[PDB]
Amino acid sequence: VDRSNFKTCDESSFCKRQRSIRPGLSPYRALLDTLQLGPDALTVHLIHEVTKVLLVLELQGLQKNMTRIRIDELEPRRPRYRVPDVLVADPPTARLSVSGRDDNSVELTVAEGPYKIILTAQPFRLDLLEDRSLLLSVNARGLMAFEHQRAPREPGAWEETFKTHSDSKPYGPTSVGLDFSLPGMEHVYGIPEHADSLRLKVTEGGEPYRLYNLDVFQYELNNPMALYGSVPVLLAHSFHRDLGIFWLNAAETWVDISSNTPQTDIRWMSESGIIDVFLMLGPSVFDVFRQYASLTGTQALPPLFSLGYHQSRWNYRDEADVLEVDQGFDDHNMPCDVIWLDIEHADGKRYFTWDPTRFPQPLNMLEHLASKRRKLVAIVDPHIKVDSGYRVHEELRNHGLYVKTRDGSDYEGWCWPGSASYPDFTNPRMRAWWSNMFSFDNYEGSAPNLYVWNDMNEPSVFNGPEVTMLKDAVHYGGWEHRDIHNIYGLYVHMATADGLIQRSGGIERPFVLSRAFFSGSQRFGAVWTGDNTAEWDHLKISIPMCLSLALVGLSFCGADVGGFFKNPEPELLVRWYQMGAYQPFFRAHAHLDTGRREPWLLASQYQDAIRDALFQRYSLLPFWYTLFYQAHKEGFPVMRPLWVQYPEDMSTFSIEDQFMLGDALLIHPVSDAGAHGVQVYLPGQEEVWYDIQSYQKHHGPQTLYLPVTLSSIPVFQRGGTIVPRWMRVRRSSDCMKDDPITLFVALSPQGTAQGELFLDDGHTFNYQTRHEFLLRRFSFSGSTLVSSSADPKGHLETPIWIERVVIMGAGKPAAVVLQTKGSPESRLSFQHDPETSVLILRKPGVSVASDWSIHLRA
Amino acid sequence: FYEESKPFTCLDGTATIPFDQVNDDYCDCKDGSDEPGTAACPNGSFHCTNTGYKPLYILSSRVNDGVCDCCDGTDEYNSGTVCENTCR
Ligand SMILES: *[C@@H]1O[C@H](CO)[C@@H](O[C@@H]2O[C@H](CO)[C@@H](O)[C@H](O)[C@H]2NC(C)=O)[C@H](O)[C@H]1NC(C)=O
Ligand SMILES: CCCCN1C[C@H](O)[C@@H](O)[C@H](O)[C@H]1CO
Ligand SMILES: [Ca+2]
Ligand SMILES: [Ca+2]
Repeated sequence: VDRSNFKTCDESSFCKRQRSIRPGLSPYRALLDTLQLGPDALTVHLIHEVTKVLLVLELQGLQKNMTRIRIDELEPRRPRYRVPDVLVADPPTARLSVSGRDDNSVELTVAEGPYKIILTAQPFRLDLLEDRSLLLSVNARGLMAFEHQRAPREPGAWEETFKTHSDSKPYGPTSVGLDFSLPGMEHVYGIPEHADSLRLKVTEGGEPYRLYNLDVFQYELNNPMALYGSVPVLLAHSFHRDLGIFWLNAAETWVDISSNTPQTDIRWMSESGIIDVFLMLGPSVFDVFRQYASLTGTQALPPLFSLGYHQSRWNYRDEADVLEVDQGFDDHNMPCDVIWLDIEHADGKRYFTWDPTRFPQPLNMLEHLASKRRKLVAIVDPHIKVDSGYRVHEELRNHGLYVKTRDGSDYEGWCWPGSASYPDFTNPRMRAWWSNMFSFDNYEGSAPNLYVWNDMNEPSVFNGPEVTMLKDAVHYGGWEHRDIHNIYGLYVHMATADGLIQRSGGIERPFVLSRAFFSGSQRFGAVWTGDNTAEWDHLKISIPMCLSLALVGLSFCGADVGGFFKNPEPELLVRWYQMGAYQPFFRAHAHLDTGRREPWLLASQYQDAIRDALFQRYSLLPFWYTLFYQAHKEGFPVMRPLWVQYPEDMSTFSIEDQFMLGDALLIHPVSDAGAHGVQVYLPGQEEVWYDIQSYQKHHGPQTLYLPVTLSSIPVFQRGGTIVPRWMRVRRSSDCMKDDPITLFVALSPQGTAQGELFLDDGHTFNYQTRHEFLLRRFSFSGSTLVSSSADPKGHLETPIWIERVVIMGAGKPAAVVLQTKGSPESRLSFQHDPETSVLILRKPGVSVASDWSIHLRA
Repeated sequence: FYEESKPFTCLDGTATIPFDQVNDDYCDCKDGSDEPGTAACPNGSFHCTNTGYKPLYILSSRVNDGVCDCCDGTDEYNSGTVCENTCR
């Protein structure tokens, strides 16, 4: 990185103003005589004692243990921005009742308790309690600052320059900020995107965490610089409780974290808009996940193919290269679902076009890939070449759908295609136009097996301040770029996803990868950690970066396998395939100047280890798919920090060299050159863990030193779980999606286990519009394995059957009996290893759609 | 009275199975020899007879995968992809 291209807090005049306000007695006080209480809200006026500016606090109790605090000017010169389209619904409220009152304080009960809120008039403060336990305080350090709108037209409060760029700043200083105190909390998480540790660091001695969607060339590690995406959600965890703070603001935001009986204080500082904050009171982390999903929605259910392996680079040269890469996978027995087309595929970076030299017959290329049951992804960026011969440009220019400067003309930056304009994705009509451009008639050469990648959607503007859009550019409704910046990317992602849905007549689920994102981006597809580097420490950081995303609802995360920049050594590439094989979005990608790194170009030992990784991923597709269905339905993260499953185990709170997939698999990928072992922490009092390769059983809690080879992927199955797999690995997921299942039952010390399985057609909305899916529950206890429906609304015509059952932690039975309605009782043959206590049941042969039971007789 | 037929022995000698375990869509032999006609074994092979032309062997994982592997199309017999003979 060149840090001088990016503002430090001191270089951002509003951050400097806000951050200069130090802990003290707040000048804000509430005027209790103006207090009004309704069924849905409490309102009261606040005043700054010095300036006499009046503000309105709207305080609401909400269903599902949440509190909403909104602060705006009572008499604004011009309306302040309120973030649209992020919230999925108007949050259902809970009544606040006055249960206590004096001259300086009002105690409010939320519904019939146990939650309570204490409003203190002077100095203004809010305290949120559950019965007698104080959960959180607001403005406890007196850091609330609300810069009112002054008369339109000290250092840098108005016109402001950074390097060679000037911001005319017509409204002057309008920043808003507020602090929160979290007694008993020492560990805080979230606010992606930063190439930093999962457990967030105190900012006291340095820079605050920055949230401003930016394209940071050659980004570096373990620092708070703002990257491509911004999710203003902070989670706080202790042995006793979980809390979350969701700061609904789309403007440039800085977050200060400090500690001090242990307690963490958080301060948010935003350039514009209102103060709109949700306090999500848990008490468990799963309760916080639900609370947040109720506000912003859940992860969109990926089409199954998108959970397979993606092969990319900048750039596959032409149709021959794409077809040789496709054939390369098959000749080397390595599965792959998607081949990606970067910017060189288009006609001179004119999106929605094809270079006629390199790709003269796109439909024929797509047909060839469809015959291999594979897909393609094409890059479509939100910058349009200013060219009168380019129909997209002409239509957007003619309909005035571009982002504008203050003088009313179309903003022009320097970008991938030279002079380029930026469609205003904040405009609902622009998003409809964009969606309509994805019709097969409009996007010539596209087909149902062509999906999309949205890159440079921060927006990345090559000649712009910090490589982005001027703050004073103008958007829909007359809002400035500064007001909306962090949702630009989300809107691109939203419109692209709607385009893929619409082009199919609303039947097909979309697949869109986006670089930039905000709260709510989970609803539109996948995201990745951008332009990483081919180095061991970037391989390591993929875990904390994707975990920070998972915690805030973005379950479909990944990092470029092998690293984007530079050439990875073969050993690093292998370890990266192994890491990526156990992360949600699994794509190998590489910068323009790197050597070719398709996995069969390596020496045979490296190819073999990679093939092994790919087989493991493909076999686990039913498991991945079920975890994504659970995320879509409940809002629970797919990839999890260990502290999510072990909330009382304090030694797990900072772990970032391991993670869990659901509650069933614990992964400790090898992330060092020349490693011959890894220290694996296996938590849980009275928990057992099975090494999935050796079937060796280990009791928790322990730190195990596990030996590793080049092919090793340290993965442990938790006792008490059932993991479904497709053991017949084929060339792509479409090939496998009707195949029989093998159930891997890991017995708890009580001899029990459970797990679910979701199945549908693999790609349409038929699961939701027609209830065409299966949600099975597999449960084991005593000496019986049972399949029952976990959602009787779901019916599915499928040839999928149970071909095998593998039970870890079992004795040798005398007989195995299968019962299922419509069939006579069946006797299964079996194999047992007494050394490992592994029992393999042969060919149950029962439909996955049927209820059944398998009894083990002694 | 009636003499019984002998069971099947895997080519690797690892087991002996009845003939209803040959091409029964479950892998019983470590060498994959009980499933030459199906996709059930991870190390099996399927023989493209390619009547009139050169015969080819393909991976068992390519039997009924919906992709045409054999020029005679015999690998796709119960998948929903109907393969044409492209052996010429
Ligand atoms: C809302 O808050 C209440 C109170 O914190 C939650 O109920 C408690 O849940 C814990 C388990 O985490 C129990 O041990 C307590 O006994 C429960 N207390 C009460 C008063 O019910 C409740 O689960 C939360 N609900 C949601 C939807 O998040
Ligand atoms: C600098 C020109 C655009 C760079 N893109 C950035 C993106 O994150 C990468 O994945 C792409 O490969 C690349 C080319 O479009
Ligand atoms: Ca068999
Ligand atoms: Ca085939």
